[PDB]
Amino acid sequence: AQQRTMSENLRRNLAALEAKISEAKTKKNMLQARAKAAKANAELQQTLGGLGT
Amino acid sequence: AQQRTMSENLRRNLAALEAKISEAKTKKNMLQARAKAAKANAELQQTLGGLGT
Repeated sequence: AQQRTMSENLRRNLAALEAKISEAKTKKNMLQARAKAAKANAELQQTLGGLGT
Repeated sequence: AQQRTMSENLRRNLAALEAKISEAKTKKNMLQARAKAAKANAELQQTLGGLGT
């Protein structure tokens, strides 16, 4: 019975791990694009502002 | 939806950048001619004035 219990616990932990995996999969595709959009906005602001030369 | 939003933002920033590009294009052609007209006026004044020799 306790063997079955440990098996159930490990199954649930596996499910949680896979859920976090899916989270990271969903975050990766768009965070990089947003990072690049931020750099483009920074370039635009640098070209617009008169800060420095 | 947020992906679309970022796309719209980047499009508008592109438009702004191109507008500033057109501004510089319009300024360049005539600022140099005015710079040379100023030098010619300076030469005329130097030949006219009795400052120095």
